[PDB]
Amino acid sequence: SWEVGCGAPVPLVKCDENSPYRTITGDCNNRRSPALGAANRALARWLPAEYEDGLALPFGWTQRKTRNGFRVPLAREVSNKIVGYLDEEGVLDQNRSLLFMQWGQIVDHDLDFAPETELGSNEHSKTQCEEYCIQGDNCFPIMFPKNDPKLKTQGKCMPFFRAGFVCPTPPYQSLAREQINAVTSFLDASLVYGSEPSLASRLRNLSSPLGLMAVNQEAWDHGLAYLPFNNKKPSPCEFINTTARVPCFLAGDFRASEQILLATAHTLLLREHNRLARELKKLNPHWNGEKLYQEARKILGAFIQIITFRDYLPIVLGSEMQKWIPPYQGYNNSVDPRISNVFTFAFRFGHMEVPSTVSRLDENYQPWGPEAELPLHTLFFNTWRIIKDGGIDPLVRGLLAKKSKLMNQDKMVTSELRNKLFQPTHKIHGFDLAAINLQRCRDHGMPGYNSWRGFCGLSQPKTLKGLQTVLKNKILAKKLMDLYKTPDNIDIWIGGNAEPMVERGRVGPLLACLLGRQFQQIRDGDRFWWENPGVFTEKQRDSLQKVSFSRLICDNTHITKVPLHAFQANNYPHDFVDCSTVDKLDLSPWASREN
Ligand code: HEM
Ligand SMILES: *[C@@H]1O[C@H](CO)[C@@H](O)[C@H](O)[C@H]1NC(C)=O
Ligand SMILES: [Ca+2]
Repeated sequence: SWEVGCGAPVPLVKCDENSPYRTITGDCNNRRSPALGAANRALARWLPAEYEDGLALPFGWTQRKTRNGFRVPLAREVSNKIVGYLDEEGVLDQNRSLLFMQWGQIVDHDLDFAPETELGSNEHSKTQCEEYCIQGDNCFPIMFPKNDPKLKTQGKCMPFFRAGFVCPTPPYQSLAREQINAVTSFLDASLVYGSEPSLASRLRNLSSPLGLMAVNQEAWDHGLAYLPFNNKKPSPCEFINTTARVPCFLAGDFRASEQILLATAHTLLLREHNRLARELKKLNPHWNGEKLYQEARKILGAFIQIITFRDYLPIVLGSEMQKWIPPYQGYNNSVDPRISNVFTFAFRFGHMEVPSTVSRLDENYQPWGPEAELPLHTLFFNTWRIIKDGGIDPLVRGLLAKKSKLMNQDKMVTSELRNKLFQPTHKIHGFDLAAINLQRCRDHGMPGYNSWRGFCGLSQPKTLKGLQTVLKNKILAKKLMDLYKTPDNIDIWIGGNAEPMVERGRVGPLLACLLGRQFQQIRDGDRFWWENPGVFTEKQRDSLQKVSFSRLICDNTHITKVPLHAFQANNYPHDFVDCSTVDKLDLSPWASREN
């Protein structure tokens, strides 16, 4: 028994139970427990942290200190030897649109962030990790292995800075290190509205009470809006093209301009807010700034939940779907809504669903222009290709008409992300998201692959032959064995993803367990789950049941041809239909039954 919460950042918790709306921070969702699921708290531990020194040192930190008697392979080496591949041909998912990937990142960003430590934004110390490759205090560089091509063109490591952790932050050493979650655990649309009341207000268009979200004043998208620019210099988005000089956007989530399609989806979501809001005033003139804001917010959340839970989850989890997430029975205030530390790694499967290129398509779903298809790496923190190069519409057409990468055991993560990732305050397009997941796994004190197979009630292979059988691959298992020398040491990110898919899923059984549990927990433990009676009306819930991503495009872009089932592989024109024939969101039940 160590205590009941460790809090020095528990920065004003006065509870109003009496609300028809969520807080911004997530506080006061569980009334019996007010801080459960709020942002700025520790990620839940489903299993105890496993650090090198028991407390907060990652496995791999001290050269001579092993895990279960072996050295841990270098993140980058696992990435070269197992994660890499060259041939992009035949890697596409024939049953998933590119929107299946992108929705995944939307939801992941609504659910969790564990951002790098904040005890250094303008010091030597920062560039000391990029420049000198010195394992330090929160600097934990990713070292290149003997044979690595990057040694020839980049230096000795990739810079990497340990995730933040709760309570102290300037010097710490007493209980087990627990990483923070800076977003709300609830599927709430916090990526559109922010998780802090500070940021939540800054994004609002206060200058008039129409419950509108603050839009971009310097540019437009033919009559349609953009997110406002974040004006913080220096700017990663300005850095990628000094001539076009377009900054990153300002969203309720800071990751929004990471890659162009993320920024597109975010863009659609704000347009829905405002659309929704305006349709409301054209119903209710009585309402003031808040009631319109909050009431569209509330609708934005439910749509997020319905799309994720009705359209998205069933094709991630497949046969395992109703096993982990059975039909809803209502809010269970005994359920734990917090995101587990492990989930923030399990949902990284999405990393293998990302293809090497992104296309703009025109009105006929043909190759927009002479640069239709762009390599993914040029789109990190790329906001200029939207504003100065077409709007979001051809990219959205892409999202429908194009396919996600299918995860593949001999072809795991495209080199766009594996060799050419762009990171802010780093000058080069040369990072490795895989190596970085793996460093991160260890950073976060993740129990290895068998602790999680155990936790999921699954077999624990102890030998190569064991692993071949589970992974159903003789080759991969062997390389995993050579690198790790016990399946107890396999990093959860790589072992869960190496597993073969379940029937009509896109993850293997261990991930479906980790994912399934977590999504069940975010539905059941949520007082404001759209389907929890008391949140909307019999009638309000009947309109909601009509919302489709297809519709969201229709009413928020100048696209007018869309498929029914946005998430599967859809080819023009045999799978498309007009905006016309697509059930819209009938907003009447939100008409004030008051004068
Ligand atoms: C090109 C598209 C994507 C890019 C560029 C990208 C990039 C990144 C980066 C830079 C990080 C932080 C890594 C670290 O420092 O630990 C990250 C983390 C993460 N990624 Fe992605 N990612 C992409 C797509 C996706 C998809 C499709 C999913 C899910 C389906 C996903 C899920 C996650 C999650 C859950 C985290 C951890 C978030 C946290 O809790 O801190 N990503 N990704
Ligand atoms: C908010 O909306 C009003 C009315 O549509 C508009 O005039 C104003 O420019 C908007 N403000 C911002 C900051 O987006
Ligand atoms: Ca959230």
